Amino acid sequence: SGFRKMAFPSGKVEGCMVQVTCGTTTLNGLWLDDVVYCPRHVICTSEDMFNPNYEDLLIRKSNHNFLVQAGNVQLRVIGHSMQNCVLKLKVDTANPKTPKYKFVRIQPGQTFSVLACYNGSPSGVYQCAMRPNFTIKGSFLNGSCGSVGFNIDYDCVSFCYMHHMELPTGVHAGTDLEGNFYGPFVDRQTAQAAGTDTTITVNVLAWLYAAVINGDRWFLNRFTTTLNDFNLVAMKYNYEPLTQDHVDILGPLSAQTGIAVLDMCASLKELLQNGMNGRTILGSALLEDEFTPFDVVRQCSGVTFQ
Amino acid sequence: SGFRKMAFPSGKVEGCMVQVTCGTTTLNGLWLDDVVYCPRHVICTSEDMFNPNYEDLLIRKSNHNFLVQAGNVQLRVIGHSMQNCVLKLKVDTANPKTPKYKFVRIQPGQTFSVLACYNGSPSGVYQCAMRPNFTIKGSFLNGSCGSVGFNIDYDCVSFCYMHHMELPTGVHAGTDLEGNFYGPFVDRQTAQAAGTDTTITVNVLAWLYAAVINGDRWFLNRFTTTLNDFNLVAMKYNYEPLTQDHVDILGPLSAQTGIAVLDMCASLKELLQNGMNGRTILGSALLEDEFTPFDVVRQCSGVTF
Repeated sequence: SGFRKMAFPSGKVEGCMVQVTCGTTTLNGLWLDDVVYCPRHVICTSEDMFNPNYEDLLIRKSNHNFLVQAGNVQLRVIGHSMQNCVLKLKVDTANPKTPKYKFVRIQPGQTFSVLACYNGSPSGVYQCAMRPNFTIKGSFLNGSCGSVGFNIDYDCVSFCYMHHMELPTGVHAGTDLEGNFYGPFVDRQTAQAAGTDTTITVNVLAWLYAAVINGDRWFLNRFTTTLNDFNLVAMKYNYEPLTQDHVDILGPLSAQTGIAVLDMCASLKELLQNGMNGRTILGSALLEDEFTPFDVVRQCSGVTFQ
Repeated sequence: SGFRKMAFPSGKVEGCMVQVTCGTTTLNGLWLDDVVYCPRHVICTSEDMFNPNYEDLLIRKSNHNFLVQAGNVQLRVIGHSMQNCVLKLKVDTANPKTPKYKFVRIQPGQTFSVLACYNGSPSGVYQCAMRPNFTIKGSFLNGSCGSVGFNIDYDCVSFCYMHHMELPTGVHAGTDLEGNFYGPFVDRQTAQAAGTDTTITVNVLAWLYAAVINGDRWFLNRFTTTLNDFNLVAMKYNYEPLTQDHVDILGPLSAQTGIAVLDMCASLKELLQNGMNGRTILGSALLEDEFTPFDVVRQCSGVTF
């Protein structure tokens, strides 16, 4: 039994983390084949960041202005290029530890694992979720730029995030591996803020499904509700509106458990209206929204008696 | 900024996970050099898990039935012994991916990362804590036996746990890498009752220091209490007694935040008697006791490996 917020084994990503130094700035880079991917603001100074002209500043830089370090081995940059907000550095030797990979762009509400790195070396791994405001509630410090987010399916590592900056509220923003930011954010020292964040309602119900599988069931009631009568009650507590695809994606869990989707929503309303009465669901006094229904199936397993 | 329940990088441990198949029973092994560590009940069938005479069942076991596989390669076992509750198979090929390692036994209250494996393939990594009742609140399915726990210091992987069994309440019991079970448990799928689980007090205090660093300081009071009067309220709330050795460990955290160790104990006494009044500390309305003082310094400093 048991249920934990679980990350993927970070082995295949550690074999691709290098150290990129341009001038006085040092962040992390992703070494795949003979290319090193890193945030493009590595070429800027603290004064350039207030209004960077990335095309001009990259024109001035040369190949020998980029020190790529794979631990103690110097990596020779034989060409530099740019793609949106990601700098691509061609090197002489291909990474022998390159895994089967693919670049993907996730949707808000999904989950992935972050390998926090500093100076090219890993510090830890945790499980994140792309929030509806296209931010992540990560754990990053100075020098953590270049850290990547990923999901591992079978043997393929689906890279989906590259850290870039932290917002005034302490949350984090980044890009996909093709250089496109998640949200309305830019890599410029300008006034920026995360939008209003809504709770991922489809994830909260999958979390409540995992609790019934794991024995916790005090929140279950005998009453019911309708979708419209639920979609409006949740807006007072700032939850995402439950779409039909959200009710449908909670299907495999509904069959594994035997509690229809509309029945689980009713128990959620009582917990938002009258609180949890000080009790705990899976050891959490709050309602968790960073488990996708796929993560619940991947961990709780469970069978469906067709 | 930010603060997450963060697990160690599992790279140096994945390259050590192999598969061990004896009979129809298959679990995971730990390949270090030319020795494969795994729970000894790989010799047991699912029916012989009630009360097995392991030494007798091992006397009738053979090396050619001991299958060890790393990926596609099959490892040839040249010998086998038994240390307490752990099988030690001797294979021919030394593990080339062997990291600098060490075997340690941890105390109640310490943390470590668990690498859940199935059929020798790692599947997930998460941070866990050795509970005071010597159990762990882990996530294990059928086939997770042999999954190991570990910490990392410098380049040395400090192995400290090996999964063996699941208990009735859902908690899990295991041994160190020398075979000795943690707590009053045995490798027998019988009625084993985990004792009363108390709360790790020093880990909650360290978790409060991380809250002050990350902009959560409403619970900080001006009152002060003694170490004796602090344990008074703790015993009535099922918390471990805070010894002087705990105060000295919280020293570096006390210096960084300019808050006295006992001043934080006064902030904790109010949170125990009066709750938190619908407030959340670091995004949690419950006191988190699975963050050691080192774990707070490790995350808030960006310590790498």
